[PDB]
Parts: sequence; C-alpha cells; structure tokens
Amino acid sequence: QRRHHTDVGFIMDRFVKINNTNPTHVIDLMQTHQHGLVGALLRAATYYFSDLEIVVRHEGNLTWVPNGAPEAALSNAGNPTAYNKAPFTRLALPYTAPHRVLATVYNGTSKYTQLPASFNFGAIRATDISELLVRMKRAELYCPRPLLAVEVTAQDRHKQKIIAPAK
Amino acid sequence: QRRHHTDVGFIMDRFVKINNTNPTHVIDLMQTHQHGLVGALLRAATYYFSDLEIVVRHEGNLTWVPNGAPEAALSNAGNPTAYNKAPFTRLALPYTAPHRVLATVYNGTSKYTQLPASFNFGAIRATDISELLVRMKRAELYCPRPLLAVEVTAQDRHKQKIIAPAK
Amino acid sequence: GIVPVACSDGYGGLVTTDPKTADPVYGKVYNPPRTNYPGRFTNLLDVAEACPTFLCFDDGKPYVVTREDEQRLLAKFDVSLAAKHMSNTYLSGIAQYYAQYSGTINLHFMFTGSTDSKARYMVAYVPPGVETPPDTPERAAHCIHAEWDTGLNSKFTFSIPYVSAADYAYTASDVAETTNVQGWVCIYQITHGKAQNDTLVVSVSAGKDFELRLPIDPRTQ
Amino acid sequence: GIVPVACSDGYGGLVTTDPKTADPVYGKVYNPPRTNYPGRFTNLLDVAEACPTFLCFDDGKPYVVTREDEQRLLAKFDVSLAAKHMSNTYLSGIAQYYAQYSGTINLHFMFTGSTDSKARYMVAYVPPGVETPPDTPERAAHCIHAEWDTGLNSKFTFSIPYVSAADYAYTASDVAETTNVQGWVCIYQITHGKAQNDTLVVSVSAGKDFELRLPIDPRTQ
Amino acid sequence: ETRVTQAERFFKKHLFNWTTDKPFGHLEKLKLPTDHKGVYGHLVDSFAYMRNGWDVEVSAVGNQFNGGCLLVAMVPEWKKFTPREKYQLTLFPHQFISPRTNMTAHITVPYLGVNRYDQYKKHKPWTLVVMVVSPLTTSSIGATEIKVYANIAPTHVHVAGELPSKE
Repeated sequence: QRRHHTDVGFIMDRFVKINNTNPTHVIDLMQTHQHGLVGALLRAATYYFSDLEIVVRHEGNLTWVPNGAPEAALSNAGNPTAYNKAPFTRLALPYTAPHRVLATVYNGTSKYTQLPASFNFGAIRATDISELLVRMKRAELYCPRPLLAVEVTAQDRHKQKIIAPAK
Repeated sequence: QRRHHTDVGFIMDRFVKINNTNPTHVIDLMQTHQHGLVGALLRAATYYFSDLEIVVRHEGNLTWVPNGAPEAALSNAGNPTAYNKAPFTRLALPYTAPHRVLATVYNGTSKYTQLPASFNFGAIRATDISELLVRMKRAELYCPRPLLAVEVTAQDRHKQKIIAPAK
Repeated sequence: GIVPVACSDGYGGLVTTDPKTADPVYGKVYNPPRTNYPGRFTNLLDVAEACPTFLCFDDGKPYVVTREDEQRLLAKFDVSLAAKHMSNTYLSGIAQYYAQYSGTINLHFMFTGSTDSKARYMVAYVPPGVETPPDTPERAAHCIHAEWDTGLNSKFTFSIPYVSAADYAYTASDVAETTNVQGWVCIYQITHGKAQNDTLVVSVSAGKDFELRLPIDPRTQ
Repeated sequence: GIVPVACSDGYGGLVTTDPKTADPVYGKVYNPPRTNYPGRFTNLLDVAEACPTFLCFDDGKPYVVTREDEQRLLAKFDVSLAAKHMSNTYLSGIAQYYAQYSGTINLHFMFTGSTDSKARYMVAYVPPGVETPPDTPERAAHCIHAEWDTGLNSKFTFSIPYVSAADYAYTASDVAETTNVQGWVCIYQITHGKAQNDTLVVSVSAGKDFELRLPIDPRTQ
Repeated sequence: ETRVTQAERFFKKHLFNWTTDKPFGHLEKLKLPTDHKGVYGHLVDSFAYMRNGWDVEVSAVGNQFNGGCLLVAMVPEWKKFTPREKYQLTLFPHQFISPRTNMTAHITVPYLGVNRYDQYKKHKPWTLVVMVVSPLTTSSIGATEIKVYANIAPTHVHVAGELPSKE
C-alpha cells in the first residue's frame, strides 16, 4: 500500500477559496467552507500549524499588516505593500500569531461559538478584493475530531453519478 | 538499419485533436479519429497504458476531476483548477483509472460495442472548450491487432499526389 | 550577450494545486517552538487505523439486539464506504474525499450483555457472487467466515477481505449498478441463553493495508 | 540585480510534436503495477517481422489455384507497399503512415494441396528494368530466382531484395511515374500432377532489415 | 487466493463441419469459457473472481488425399471482423491446420485483461477462432467432408472469494 495521498502535509497543500471577502479582510482559516476538502479536513483537527500563500485579485495596492498590528496601520505603505500586476497578486505570508499553535474550537472566552480575535494570520486591505485564495504550507494537525460524511435519508446508499465517457 | 521512428514510444507521443468537445468533456482516448496516425496505431493494439498532456483552449477556469470522482465534483475549485491564460492551457494528467491497463475492444459488459465508463482519464469542465489536444506520454501497447490500409477499387495501386516543388 | 528565453505558450497559468512556491513578503520570522506537542498525526489513515468508530444500525443505534423470533439473521449490511451502516463512520468521513481505495477493512465486535446470559455468534462475508445472500444460517457456512463464543473476552475482530475485479475500487457507489455493489456481511446467532434484550455493538476500522488514492472535492458548496 | 533574459521572437509557440513536457497538475499518483504483462510490443516492425500476413489476389483470395491452361504464369503482382496484392497486409497497414522505407521484404509460400498431387514452382524478381517482365518461364530464369519442390515441408520463404536508385524509397506511390514503378514478382509452375484445384497461399512479412522512416498522417480526416 | 488442480482437465468440443462449399474466410468462433458441465462450472458459479489461461488443441479428421488449410488462433478481446482484416488474423497466437502437412494444432495463452481477476459470467477475454484459409478440395478418392474438434483446458486457475451454495 502507498498512503502518499492521505498525508496531512499533502492533502492540505492546495488553494482554497474564502467566500467572504471585504475591502479590509482579516485572514482566518476558519472562514473556509466547512464542507470543502481542506475546510473539512481542517475542522477535523483541534490545533493546526501552517504558513500561508495567498492569491488575491484586487484593485490598487494591497497592504498586509501582521497579527496584532492596529487597524490604523493598514493605511501606511511601510507595511508590506504589493503593487497590483495584471492577473492578481501571489504572496507568501508567515505565521504571526503569538500562540504556538492555533485552534478551531475554543472552550470559553479570552476577555476578562466565537474563537479569540487573536486567531488570524494578519489583515489585507485594498480598494477592493474580488477573490482571495489561501494555501497552507507545511501544515500540521493535532488532536483529531469527528469527521462527518453525508447522510442518506431513506435509500440504501448515497447514489452519486460518476463522470462517464458514455456517448 | 535504424528503426527509431517505428518505436511505439515515439510515434504515439504527439498531439492529436479530439474532434468532439463539450463544455463538460470526459477524456477518453477512444474518441480519437480511427484513421489518424496515433488513432489508428492505438486501435491496432488491444491494451494501452499512458500518461497524458492536454492542451485546452477554453473560456473561464478549467477544472479536472480524476477518474471516479462524482460529476458534481466539477463545480468546485478544490479539484485542480487552471485559470485561463491568453493562448490556451497546457497541463499534465496522470493515469487515474483503477485498471492496470486500459482496453480498446471489450468482450462483454461490466454491469450486473461500448467500452465501460471506467476507461477514461478524467473529466474537464469550463464555460466552453474550444479545442482539446491529448498527448500520450510513456505509452505502451499490448497484444497487437490488425491494422488496415486504404483500399483501391479497380486501379493497380493507390494513386496519390506527392508534394512536388515544380514551378 | 544575455540569456535568450522562449516564453512558452500554455504555461505560466495559476493552477490551484501547482507545486511551485510564492515569493516571500515578510522574511526571517521565527515562530514559537511546538516541539513534542501532544497528539500529532501525519496521515489520516494512521488515525483511521488507530480508532475504530461505531456503525449506524436501524433506528439509528450502534448495536444489534437479540431478536426473539425464528429469524436467525440479526442484521445484514453492505460492505461499502458510502452505505447506511457506514454513514456515521470516520472511515466514510475520510473516504468521501477520495475517488478510489483498496485494501482490507476490519470489523471489531464487543459484547455488552449480562454475564449470566451466554450466546454464540458467526460472521460471514459474501463477495459479489450469488444474486441472493445466504440468509440461511447454514447456507452461509460455505463462504469466508469466522466464529467466536462469548466469555470473559467480549472483544473480537473480523477482517473483511478486499475482493474485486480492478486493482482499486471506487469509494463512490454509482447511481447506476443496482443490486449488491460488491459485498454484504451477515451476523448470525448460533445460540442464546436468557438473552431477550442483550446487545452487541459493532465498530469498524481501516485495515493495515487500506489505502485511499485520488483527492477530490465532491460536496456541494 | 537579477538575471536578465531576452524574450526571443518566434519561439514559444505550440508545435504539436515538440519534445518538452508540461507542468504536472496532480502529483504522487502511483499506478497499479503491470510487471510481466503478456504480449507487450515496443516496435511495430518487430510484430511485422514475427507475424506474416496474407496477400489479396484476384477475386479476393489469398491463394493461387492451378490453371489448366497453356499459360504457365500463375500470378504477377507489384512489389510495393501500396499495391493491390498488398492492400490487406499488416506491413502495408504500418507503411501507410510513413513516407519512406528501405530494406528486404520476405515472402512465405504454403502448399495446401493434396499429398498425392506433386508440383514444382519457381519464383523470380524483376527489378525496374525491362519494359515487360519475363512472362515465359524461360526468360525469367535469368533473373534473381529460387526454386523449391513440394513435399513434407510445404513451408518455403523467399526474400525480395531491395533494389532502387536512392538509399530510401517512397511508400506512397506517386500519381506520376507510370508503368512498372519498381518491381514485380512472378510465380511459375514448373510442373503439376493431378492438381486441378490445388492451392498455394502466399504471405508476406517484413525483412530482418526493413525500416520505415518519416511518420506522416496521410489519411483524410 | 488459491490455485485449484482439479479444474485443469481437457474437454472435447465440436467446432464445425468442414465441407467443400465453404470458401475462404468462413469464420467459426468459440468464446472461452464455454458451458462447462464439470468442476469448472461449479467454480464459475460458486466463486466470484478467477483468473486462468487456456491450452487449445484442434484436430481435423480426414486423409492426405484432401486439400485445404485451417487457421486456428486465440483472439484476445474478440470482435467481429469484416473480410478485410481476416487476412491479418496471423497477428494473434496461431497455427495452421492443413491435411497435407499437419493434423493437430497446439496453442497456449496466459491470462490477460484490465482486471487482475475476472468474472467470466460477464467478460470473456480469450476466444477460439478457426477459419478456412483454402477451401476443402476432394476427388473421387478423397473424403467429401471433415469434422474438426475442440480440445481445451483452463491453466493456472487462481480464484478468490468463495460463494455460498444455492440449496
């Protein structure tokens, strides 16, 4: 047997769209769709470590402030500013959260259903952002959690149609 | 003598147009023209194994689901998605079929004149696909089958015009 | 002069799974160490092997109760990763994102009945052969099967062999191909003593040589 | 600085037979083993050599029947890969896809008549010389020829030598160049005894040094 | 999987009656496996997955005073042939049957197909093919007709997945 395709560093190393994008977006890996490939295999772990590569389709210059920087630091070019090329901008970001590893479920709060505001990879700003893709590099997952398959109402099995070359 | 040009790994490794292209096309090598060079040499062998390179001219993003993925998996970008460049898209697809070798003639059926639907290299989807070329990389053939030359009705020979530089 | 290059046509597009890295934007950042962090898994099939999970029987319960009837067939379920009896399984949760698979699948049986009640059980596997599985408790002795009695050790594992035509099999049972896809497993009760409501919980784990092949994104988004 | 490059003009376009590969989209896929799969062929001319195939004579039959007439000439056919007598041959099937060829072509003779009937045959090759091939069985004894007598061994092979002007010869007989293009092989019956409907089937295989050169796509599509 | 030794045994068969009015190209086929009334039939109906080759022997009863030729071949993944490629059936493993020289053919083939195991109730990989190369010619001292026989046996039978009885 050859389990190279079930590797945790291989299956999570692909681009995934983040549906909610704003002019000023805070990059959170929890904003991925819960039923996607990487989205669900991420919800299937309690703590995750990863770098990040983003493909952003924007208008104007894109500024990226690291985690913990004030919101007012997004209006200055001292923070990494990428000038927009023709198709889009493809960057590689580091991990900037103070915690050793991030988490997908938090049991409680952090201020003296909603993860702490410190669980993010930074922020990005432009005049607007049309699409945003995130790619996890050298991802590591900890403490597996239940992973759910699709339910079947009354038929014996889930009947999905496979691609067929039938003429 | 130097028989390098009748080598089975050399003749089959060229691009051939697949005439029938659809917005959702399932890549099957039997869709090659039967009288073309690679097409006829493929029909001349019972079984064949090969990788693939596809040159696709399309509008919108091109998604490729491997052999066996549900047809509903073509609407998601988690599967390998190629964003369209100017001229066309040139990819390299592996052999994804479960069988050790594919077949060109099948004696019978596969369900408890028509090859089973598991003989394909995957499916590709875009808004529309203008043209599609396929290339057989590291092709191997098994169990040779009869290959026919064009017939001549009543002449002594097939009488074809060869290119001449005559002024 | 300088290096002459040929800007090839068809290359250079973004593919959401290309193996090339991006240009760094914020260099020389050292993250906090995470050495010997508890509970790290590098392969989804390693945790599939490690922890078996329960099946979902009729009425939605992880166990089969003894039936006080002439029917000696307690339960019967298809051996597939997209079935009813495997709907709430972690193995199905993994396999829904892969197009093909191959290898052994293990079934683990646990008895949760009272000690003063004794029973004998037999499990049989039927490959995609006969059009009707051997509902008769003796007709099923001719296929691959194993038996175990109840005692102090209420745990017993049964391995479902991988039998099929192709080298690899689909994890995605087709809308076509009616009747038995490949296989069903039948549980038989050889005998039972004073067991009217005694239960038996069935769990399934990936085999030692199980393997999933082609990552896909099949779910509707 | 960074490396400077020159975007050359005229390079980079797609040539449907360029030797450069594409960027992989789906990595680390290991296909099921096909070690020791029976009947693998790596060169078309190998199976052309090992497997002789039949010729298509008049009326569309692969054998010569004895003619009870003064004509001692059993048959005559063009020695070319585009001839009538070679229209249903595997060698012609391969050669139709190449522009040039060179090398020997073997002919295999099989006697399928009754044992109590004996006959003697001669075959001769006529290079592109005389305007009329030697129809009479005496004029042909001056050419390259061989003879074999029928008996227990009904197998006999005869090799057509490659004679032409250029090192390499076309496989795509031209509209021009009428008359005998290159050559005809004639089969003569020296004698026959009580053979009125006895046959002789003729098959052709590629020579040990046959070679085809320039792949083309000549058929209409 | 296990190998069976009791199923590898001969089985006489009648192919056709070789007469004088059948011209060249009279093609007779016999897909394997046929209806086996012995151990092999129970193996087919009581086991699901099997793989095996075939050793075919073919004899025509006649005399040396007749003429004609029979081509016997084992076509993998049989398909109907128009009279054009009947001239090329020598490509598959084959021998000739002609009353002048030989009296009995002998062809052995391995197991081959897209699947490592096959269910012959659906797929029949190998096929016996016998044709008249030259028509049977007879005189006042020759036999007016010849009956040919099949002689076949599965070789190296390997099976997995035993099936229950039907009683």
